[PDB]
Parts: sequence; structure tokens; C-alpha cells
Amino acid sequence: ENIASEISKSVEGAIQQVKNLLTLAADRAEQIVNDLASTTTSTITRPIIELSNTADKIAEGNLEAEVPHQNRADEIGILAKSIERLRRSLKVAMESLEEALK
Amino acid sequence: ENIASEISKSVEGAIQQVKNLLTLAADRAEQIVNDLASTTTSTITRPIIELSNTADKIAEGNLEAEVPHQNRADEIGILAKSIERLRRSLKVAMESLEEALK
Amino acid sequence: ENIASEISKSVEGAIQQVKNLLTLAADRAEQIVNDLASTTTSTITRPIIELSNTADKIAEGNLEAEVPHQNRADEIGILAKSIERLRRSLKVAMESLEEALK
Amino acid sequence: ANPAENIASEISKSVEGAIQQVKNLLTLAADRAEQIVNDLASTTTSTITRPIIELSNTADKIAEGNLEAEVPHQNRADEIGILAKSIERLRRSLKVAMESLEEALK
Repeated sequence: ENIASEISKSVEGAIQQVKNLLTLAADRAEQIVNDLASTTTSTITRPIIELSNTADKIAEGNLEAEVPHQNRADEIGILAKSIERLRRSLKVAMESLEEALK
Repeated sequence: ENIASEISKSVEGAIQQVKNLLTLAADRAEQIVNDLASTTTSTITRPIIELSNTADKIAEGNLEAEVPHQNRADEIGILAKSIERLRRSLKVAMESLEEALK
Repeated sequence: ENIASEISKSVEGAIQQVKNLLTLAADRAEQIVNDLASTTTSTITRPIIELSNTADKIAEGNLEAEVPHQNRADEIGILAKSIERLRRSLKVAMESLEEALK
Repeated sequence: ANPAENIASEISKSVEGAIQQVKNLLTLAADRAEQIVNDLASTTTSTITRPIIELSNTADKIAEGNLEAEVPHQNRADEIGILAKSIERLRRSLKVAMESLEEALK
């Protein structure tokens, strides 16, 4: 009931309000990691694994498909274009080999 | 585009939403100063000034003025009751004087 | 090792730093309550109790009691000066009775 | 003597220091949050971009006829390691094809 309690407790609500905002801010910051794992997966991981499997199929003797995503504007596109140079080099060599048979 | 810009950029929306909540919290904290001035004026200043004015009126000879705030639970109630005792003492004094003057 | 983990986890430390600053901010905000209780008690409660106590002493018939804090510059000073007027009114009423009974 | 004339001012002013500390801590939180972007740019470049460009450069060398080019990053435990081991297999496969043709056309 006393003056000190009346005055001091009057700011308790406000402080909870401040804390509520801070908790929303903290939880939003906490979500960045899972979302970034997601982005990295779709943006980089998938394409890299795809390109790796493609390199492996080509090394194994499948030369029929142009390497996917050569059109991409970033370093994944650069990479994919380099693998296509490899595919074409292999394909010319195999074609010349086939011409030598018999 | 390059992958460093694509990935780094993907978190900018999140960071801005964190910042908005932080700014909101800081503004809410700043408002405590005003709110506390208001609470103090309501809880303390106004009743103390009301008692001071009442005291003055009694001292000037209105021995029947009503001393406000006597029922509050805090120290201001205690103060109001002590002012009511002064009023009573002055009434008793005046009634003794009138008897003497008879 | 996996690129999504490598990238996404690289920012966990920063995020925890941010969160730690938010905790420090919340903690410092909470401290305001106790500090405000203390301030209110020294600034307001103590002199209000001194005033009530003096008022009682005067009402109980010590018309010479010093009303404290008459020189204080804020509303406490206003109040104190009002109580001093009551005291002086009672002193006059006592002098007037003494004399009337002579 | 204290010049303060209003208890509402005295009480309210008394929490300003604390409040400014709260705000300063939140300013520093935001500043620390913003630094994330540039560190992330840097991690991506060091962890991903650099090895990818190296791998693409190495692929180009092999394709343009240096069948002995050393393929980097094959020991690496993530998906960059996987990609580098796939390009090392591709080299081995192109190398034998070229040699095969060379020998057949003698």
C-alpha cells in the first residue's frame, strides 16, 4: 500500500512490455540460423551435389546431356560451364575413337 | 550476382525485423520517464497540494473544511489524518475561547 | 561436414552476442524497480512521515515543535509551510485563551 | 539547496540514467546484428567461392589439354570434397580417352 511500492511497481508493466519486445527480437534472431541452413541448401548444396553426380555420370561414359544450369549468373554457372568443357572434350574423343573401330 | 552476395543478402530482412523490435523496445523504455512523471503527479503531487490548500484554509479560520484523503492506505492517508487532528485541535481551541469570552 | 551447417552455424556466435546484450538490457531495466523504491523512500516517504509525526506532536499540544523542511523548494516545502501556518494558528489560539482567562 | 521544484520531475529524472543504459545496450545489439552480413559474405567466399573457382579453373585446364592438372580439395569432408573427387574421376576418364585415341591413330 505504501508510496514506495505504489511508485516502484508502477513501472513494472512497462518493463514487461520492454521485455516482451526483446523476446520477440531474440526469437526472430534465433530463426536466422535454420533459415540460413535452408537457403544454403537450396542455393548451393543441391546444385553442387547435382553437378557432382553429373561429373560422375559423364566420367562413367554418359555424354548425351549438356551439363545443367550453364545459364546461371554466379560462380555455380561458371563451374557448370567448366564441367561442360570437360564433357565436350570427352565426347569428341569418344566419337573419334568410335570412328577408329573396325 | 555472386554467391557471397546471394547468401549474405538473404539474412538482411531478418536483421531489419530484429532492429525494428529493438527500436520499438528502446522507445518504450524512453516513455517510462514521462509515464513516471504522470504517475507521480497523480499519486503524490496532487494529493499533497490538495492537503496544503486545505491546511491553509483551516489556518485562515475555516475550521469546518473537510480534510481530503484520510482513507488512503498509504503515508498520504496518515498525513491527512494528522492534519485532521490539527483541525480538531483548532476547533477545540476556538470553542474554549468562545466560552472564556462569555 | 556439410556446407549448410558450415555456413549457417558461422553466425550462431554473433546471434548469441546479440541475445546477451538483450538480456543485459532486460536485467538493467528490471533493476529500476528497486532503485525507484529506494529513491521514493528517501525523496518522498521520509519527509512525509516526518511531517505527519510533527503534526501529531503539535496536535497533542506541543505548539513549539519545529515543522521540518519549510525551506525545501518542491511540493514537500509547500506542504511543510502549510503545516507551519496551522501551528502558528494554534499558538495564537492558545495565547488568546490564556489572555481571555486572565 | 536542491533547486528542484517538482517531485514529479525529481522522481522521473531519477530513472533516466538507467533508461539511457538500456537504450545504449540495444544500440550495440543492433550494431552487432548488422555486422553479420559482412562476416557472412566473407565466410561464404572463403568456404565456398574460393574453392569453387579453383575447381572450375582446374576443369578448364584439363579440358584444354593439361590432363595432369592437380585437382585440389579432394581430402575435404564436405560437398566441395565430393565435387572435387568427381572432377578427379572425370580427369582420369578424359586422360585415358585421349591416350587411347593417340595410340589408336598411330
